[PDB]
Amino acid sequence: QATDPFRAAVEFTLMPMLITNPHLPDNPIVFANPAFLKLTGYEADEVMGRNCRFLQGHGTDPAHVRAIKSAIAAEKPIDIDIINYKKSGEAFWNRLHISPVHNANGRLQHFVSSQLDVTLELSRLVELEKERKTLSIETARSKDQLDYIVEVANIGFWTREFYSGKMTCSAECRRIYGFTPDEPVHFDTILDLVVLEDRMTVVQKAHQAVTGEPYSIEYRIVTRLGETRWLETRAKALTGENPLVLGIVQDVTERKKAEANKALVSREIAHRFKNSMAMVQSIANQTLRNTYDPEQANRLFSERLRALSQAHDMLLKENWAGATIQQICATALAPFNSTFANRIHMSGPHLLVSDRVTVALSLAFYELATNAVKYGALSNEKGVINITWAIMEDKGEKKFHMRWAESRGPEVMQPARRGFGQRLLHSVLAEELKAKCDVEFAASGLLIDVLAPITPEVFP
Amino acid sequence: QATDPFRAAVEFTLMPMLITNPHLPDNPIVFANPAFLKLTGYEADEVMGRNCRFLQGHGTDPAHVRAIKSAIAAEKPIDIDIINYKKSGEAFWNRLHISPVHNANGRLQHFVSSQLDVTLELSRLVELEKERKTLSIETARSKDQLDYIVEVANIGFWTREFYSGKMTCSAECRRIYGFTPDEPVHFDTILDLVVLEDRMTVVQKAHQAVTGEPYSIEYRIVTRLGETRWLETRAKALTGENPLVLGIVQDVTERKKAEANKALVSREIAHRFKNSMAMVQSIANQTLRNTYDPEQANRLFSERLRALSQAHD
Ligand SMILES: Cc1cc2nc3c(=O)[nH]c(=O)nc-3n(C[C@H](O)[C@H](O)[C@H](O)COP(=O)(O)O)c2cc1C
Ligand SMILES: Cc1cc2nc3c(=O)[nH]c(=O)nc-3n(C[C@H](O)[C@H](O)[C@H](O)COP(=O)(O)O)c2cc1C
Ligand SMILES: Nc1ncnc2c1ncn2[C@@H]1O[C@H](COP(=O)(O)OP(=O)(O)CP(=O)(O)O)[C@@H](O)[C@H]1O
Ligand SMILES: [Cl-]
Ligand SMILES: [Cl-]
Ligand SMILES: [Cl-]
Ligand SMILES: [Mg+2]
Repeated sequence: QATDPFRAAVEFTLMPMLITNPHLPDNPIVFANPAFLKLTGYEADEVMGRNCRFLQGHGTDPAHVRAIKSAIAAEKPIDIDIINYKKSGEAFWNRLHISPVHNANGRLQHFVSSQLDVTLELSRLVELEKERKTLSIETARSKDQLDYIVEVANIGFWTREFYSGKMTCSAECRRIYGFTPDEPVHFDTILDLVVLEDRMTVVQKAHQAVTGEPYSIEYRIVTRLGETRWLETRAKALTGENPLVLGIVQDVTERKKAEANKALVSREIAHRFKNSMAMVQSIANQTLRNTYDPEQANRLFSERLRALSQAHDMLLKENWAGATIQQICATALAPFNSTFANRIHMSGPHLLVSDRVTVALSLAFYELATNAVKYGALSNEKGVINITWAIMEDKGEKKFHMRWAESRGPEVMQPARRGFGQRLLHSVLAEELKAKCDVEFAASGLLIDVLAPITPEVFP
Repeated sequence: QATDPFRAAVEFTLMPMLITNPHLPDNPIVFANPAFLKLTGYEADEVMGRNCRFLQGHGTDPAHVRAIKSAIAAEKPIDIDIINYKKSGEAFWNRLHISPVHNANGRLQHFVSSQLDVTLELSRLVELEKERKTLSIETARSKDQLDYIVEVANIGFWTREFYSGKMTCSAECRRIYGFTPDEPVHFDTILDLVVLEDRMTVVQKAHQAVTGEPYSIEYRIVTRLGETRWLETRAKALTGENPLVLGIVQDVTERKKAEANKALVSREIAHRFKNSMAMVQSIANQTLRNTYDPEQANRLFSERLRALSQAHD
């Protein structure tokens, strides 16, 4: 009585469909629903008895055609897109969902398909690919930029799998350590380079990095070639699936090497000043004290400081490179040689002495000569002062020797005191040379002997 | 052995399809292609012998259900959209394409429908509109990771667009020069700090940067505040579409003038401390004329020697 409803499905549905017969020769379209003929534009008889192949053309990819024909003989289904041309020739994209109808025996008997004009994704490919290409070329620009800032500037780059301990070391990182460009790295291999003082800090931090919290370490290493390097390292664990700790490691040696030296400059200055400020600790200790002549004790102070400030300018012909005894023996004893012209004699080699001794020199020179004018040989008319110094030896060393000899003076009696010089000599002149100092009050003249081992804080 | 190619053509198509049986109570469903059990996620035994009504729900415009019930009654086709609900509960538009099946006399025997989801269709225009921006975010992610490394490693970085002359200056680069955190830098702002005796060298190899030939240069700048600084600039040229000149700069005013630093400091830490302590002790020159000044003229001097030893502690 009544028809088959499944034909009314394929007949009325707006989905273009097709049936073909692979027992008829060359698999011809036996059925074409009206939608397939609204899609293609051809007429009912024009698409019957022919093979679908007729929709292809010059732009139709002859590679897709192989893929379909392959599966048809395989008797397996196939989904694929291909170019087709409307009856008016207007090409479109045709998506084919092609399936093989088997019967009860298991032998093929029909092919069925569903066709769709998926020429909307054509503009979707042109949009998506044109953009996501120029955007992955935008990235390729900011790759080479980052890559270059790491060639230069030497930026190390390491990772540690927080769960397993797997490590990755970038080339600059391997360059910063003493590492072969391709040997395996673990926490192991790095810590074996950290100086023993700084190990427990590294361990405590590498076992701390569960917090996902950016830490920052400084630690020194000793490369496999004996070189020593300071390192800053900033890390920050990225929690997630495989928790990686990501770290930056850069070499900060030239900064550290130059920091801990620029402080050494102002370190000695803070030592050459609690010695020079406390140098006048003695110059004012004795001079303007409880004297019978506070008016003349500043006639003397301004004369013993006019000589200490002479012990500062000798270090200007040479950049504090000490001075020569040949120049200092002229520095402090040229004012005397005005009145006592050619009555003080200097004998010795052209030598060299550290600048923290050239100060205690031009004072002991100026002080002892002042003693010669008061009590000693530079007081009378025909007194003379003999200064001899020469490098010689006794107990195997190459030690230093000098003599203050006062000849043709007045007979030297004995001192009833032991004033400022007699300890300016034993205490801040012997402790300026590692010296063994001596004084004899011979009746003939003042005999002063000095003996100093060579330790280039005294003899450069 | 004689299977139907039509019974198999709907069997396999991806268009949801229904065939109902009006000559039965309630006009129930007696066929649903698997393309229907996907669209509604229901099992097989869950849509057979039950009216297509059961897909409707609480948000279904009833004036729609009226014209559908009306066309069914009058044996007409209908092409309408209606809000239906999946087995999950998803609120999705449903495009009903319904047709009558009139037998060989003109007598309503069957009803057929091809269902079309206009929620999976009308969303793919915004399912990859959210993909065009995932790939616009990976791009901005990589220009960021650059910016991120330049910060954490505190690196003085600069980029001169070779054609245009536009420049970008990293933070540390702007701190090395005497530069505002965000002032517009070009080549002038960097040259106006160069000392006269080094401008030619800066210029000579700033035009010699065209040929992708990496170059290093040292030169002095007098900062805006008066500080003099030595800088080593290592630069290059990436030749892509528009060539970017890549360059790094670091303050070396130390590895340079440290011979003079250590020297010309003692040349003034004694130049003005011999000069500076040779007169503060001329104050003991202005306290001595009476007696017992080693009792008060030292209470008027020892308060100046740790007034300078504490001015540096
Ligand atoms: C049911 C069915 C429908 C097909 N529909 C089309 C079609 O619409 N457009 C098309 O180019 N090819 C279609 N084909 C593929 C062609 O029929 C043919 O197989 C293709 O051109 C490759 O095979 P051939 O090299 O022997 O021609 C269809 C195939 C089958 C089995
Ligand atoms: C072939 C066919 C398919 C139908 N498919 C749906 C459907 O998918 N969703 C829906 O809400 N209604 C569908 N209907 C409509 C409902 O079954 C029915 O018309 C609705 O309940 C309104 O009639 P009523 O007031 O008697 O319930 C379909 C009707 C037919 C004849
Ligand atoms: N060149 C010399 N020749 C002989 N005797 C000397 C001498 N220099 C010092 N004396 C003797 O040693 C004593 C103390 O020597 P010293 O020079 O250290 O103190 P002083 O009396 O000169 C006070 P001040 O040293 O502060 O000027 C003198 O009084 C003197 O007897
Ligand atoms: Cl670490
Ligand atoms: Cl049936
Ligand atoms: Cl430049
Ligand atoms: Mg004396």
